[PDB]
Amino acid sequence: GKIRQGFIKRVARELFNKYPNEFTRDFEHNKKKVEELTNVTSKKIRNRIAGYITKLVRMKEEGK
Amino acid sequence: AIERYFIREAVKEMLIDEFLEKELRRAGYGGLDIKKTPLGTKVIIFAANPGYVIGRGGRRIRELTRILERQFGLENPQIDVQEIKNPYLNAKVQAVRIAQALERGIHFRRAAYAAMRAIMSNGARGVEIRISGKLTGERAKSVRFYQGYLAKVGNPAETLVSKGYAQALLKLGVIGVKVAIMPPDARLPDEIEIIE
Amino acid sequence: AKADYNKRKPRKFGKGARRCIRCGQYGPIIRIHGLMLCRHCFREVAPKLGFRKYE
Amino acid sequence: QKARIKLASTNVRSLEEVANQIKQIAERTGVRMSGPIPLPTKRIRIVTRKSPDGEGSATFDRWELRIHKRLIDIEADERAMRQIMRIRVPEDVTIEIELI
RNA sequence: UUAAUUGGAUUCAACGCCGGGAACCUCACCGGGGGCGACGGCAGGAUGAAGGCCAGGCUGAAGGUCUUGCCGGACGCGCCGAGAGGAGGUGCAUGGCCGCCGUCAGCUCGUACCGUGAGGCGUCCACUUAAGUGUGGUAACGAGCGAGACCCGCGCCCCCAGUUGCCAGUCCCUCCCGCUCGGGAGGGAGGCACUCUGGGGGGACUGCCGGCGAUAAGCCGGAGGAAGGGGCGGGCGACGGUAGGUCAGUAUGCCCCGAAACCCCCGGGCUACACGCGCGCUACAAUGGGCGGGACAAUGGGUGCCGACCCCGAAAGGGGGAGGUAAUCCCCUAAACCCGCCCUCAGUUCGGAUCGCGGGCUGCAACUCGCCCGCGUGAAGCUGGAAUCCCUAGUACCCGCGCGUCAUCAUCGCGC
Ligand SMILES: [Mg+2]
Ligand SMILES: [Mg+2]
Ligand SMILES: [Mg+2]
Ligand SMILES: [Mg+2]
Ligand SMILES: [Mg+2]
Ligand SMILES: [Mg+2]
Ligand SMILES: [Mg+2]
Ligand SMILES: [Mg+2]
Ligand SMILES: [Mg+2]
Ligand SMILES: [Mg+2]
Ligand SMILES: [Mg+2]
Ligand SMILES: [Mg+2]
Ligand SMILES: [Mg+2]
Ligand SMILES: [Mg+2]
Ligand SMILES: [Zn+2]
Repeated sequence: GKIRQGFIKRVARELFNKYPNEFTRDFEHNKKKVEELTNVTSKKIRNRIAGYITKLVRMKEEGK
Repeated sequence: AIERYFIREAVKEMLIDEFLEKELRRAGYGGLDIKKTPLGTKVIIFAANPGYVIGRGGRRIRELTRILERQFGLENPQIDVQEIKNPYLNAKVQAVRIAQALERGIHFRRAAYAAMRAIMSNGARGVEIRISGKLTGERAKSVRFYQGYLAKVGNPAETLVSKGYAQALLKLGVIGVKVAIMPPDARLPDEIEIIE
Repeated sequence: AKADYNKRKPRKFGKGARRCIRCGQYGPIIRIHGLMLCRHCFREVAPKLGFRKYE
Repeated sequence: QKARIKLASTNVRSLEEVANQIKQIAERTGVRMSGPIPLPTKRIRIVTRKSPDGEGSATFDRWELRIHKRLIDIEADERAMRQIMRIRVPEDVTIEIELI
């Protein structure tokens, strides 16, 4: 099953609140921003975080 | 060919290290290093009691050099003795110390707690100690002491944690001691930091 | 002479011509690339020699 | 009038450091050097039974040792030859030089 | 059964297992022959201890012992303690390691609260997941180890690198064909295009679209894509239990032998054979057998070694011997497959067990007890009762090859 991991969600929520006006609904832009704003080194973890952040943006923009 | 050269050197170090570990037990032996120079071989030995290694003004260093050159294949050896860098972060040293403490006659709980307290005081993320043998009776038993953070399964546990093992020879038989320590600078894969 | 009744013949082939350099056992000796070690002794000293279990 | 240098080590990083040092030595002088050629890696693989006795299911260990290699060709210039003759390699790298 | 046929393991989890393919050795068994007591002391000892030898008997053979006399100079098992050594007992005295429950989802802690107490709660309920994996509700609120994350390899693209790897385009020389308009093959220059080798990087995230579910966690179906939902294959096995196996790999307590249960040498045995069982190989034929001819690999290994190339021999083999410490030289022009001819449903041109004669190789030694070759001989077997095993994709079936063991020997293990 594709169950998101706990620390991925935690760090994604932390990043979203710190810089709300920094991420869009585009995967590439979020990927670059996550790369620059943290010390993550695994290319897989970066993609997971960027995907969850994209979902968060599109969800809050809709207003839940 | 070339492979035979690499393997030949690796065996010499293993044999020498085992011999020294068995020989310099009371001096707190903590590893060695071998360097090759055009004049010969520089052999550095790490220990906690360099006086025991030197042995009252030589008479022991000369014997060690002679043994190394004759019994083993070292050419023109030269032995230097130094001090262990981080004695409380080396699992082998702590295991041997606990074994010696047991051989003296201390109850194993006191020895284990003293060792854990010292190691955690010197700034280690986690430690685990396991003692097995005929403790308090003729039916064997195993006990485990633990505190802190410690990885056990996976690649990080292979490359970050330091492990050591030792035997304690008492009157009734042998007692096995295992020690595992995690250094303060170890970082797990899921420890990510936000750049401010 | 009396000491001649204790020396062994210097064999050059067969199971009796090779012993583990660490424990002295005959039999399962690994002869690859010049190693002379038992299958028992090689397992517990392999990491020191630089071998690893990648897969 | 050309020298051939062979490098081999069990650690890739040290090999890269030595190769980069030789490359920079050649760069700081007027001398042509064919790039470091990567030769195939040596793998030494040993498979052993795990248990000391013969009881139970049979399981095996697969130990592996890897040896990396590089090749570098450079023309014999005494001004540049002395520098590479004095560079110090780590103890886990083997170097051999010959003139062709 | 025997002089001995050494020992361990008996459901899964004993029985091509102990890396166990034992001619000597290995060796632990059987027959026989020799040798060994640091260190203390007791008899003894230069008027020479302890020790060693030419020839010849005993002997399987032996200055082992004796006969016969020649050596050497300081210790002394004839005696008492003690010791080395022990594949001798105990895995139900232990350490370390390994199998199984099980790569299953479990095992706990701080404070609070409930119960007189053993204990309980969290760890429960609904949905979901490969997972105590998650989302909501909850006298619980939060943490740790395990799972995941992590490490190695495979498949797609980009940069750098060009030898010992690669040869397409361009030039030169030589030789063949349908006589050369054209088409091939070598060699030299020359190049890094392509393949390959190995460092760095990109790429996939339920990211996009439509449904179900709660609007959450997620699930189902599509687009593009080399790759789609742990992308595929491996490594890593928590707290504990199993008095599970191992003291016959090594370490080690206790008990035993301690001039034999220690150390050497020769010859036997582990290879016996009315019989029961496990795992396999070869067949019972045409979805074939034989003969001649034609095609295409990969992994690994080599100086106590791999050996191209020439000569001799019908074969197995024999005599010289370049190159190779190896991307350079060698092992190394696989088989199943394809084409033509003979056999035509038969115990046969199926099957090749068993035995006779002869020729070889390794080795100090081939009878017990090794492997190879030529001619001859030609057993059971014509598809298998009740039962029962393995396997979901480059997988299963079929076909060969490499390495380990190894002087010689592979119906085996691990890989291709
Ligand atoms: Mg076998
Ligand atoms: Mg045999
Ligand atoms: Mg024998
Ligand atoms: Mg109460
Ligand atoms: Mg309950
Ligand atoms: Mg969990
Ligand atoms: Mg895992
Ligand atoms: Mg047991
Ligand atoms: Mg038992
Ligand atoms: Mg047998
Ligand atoms: Mg038997
Ligand atoms: Mg036939
Ligand atoms: Mg015979
Ligand atoms: Mg028939
Ligand atoms: Zn061994």
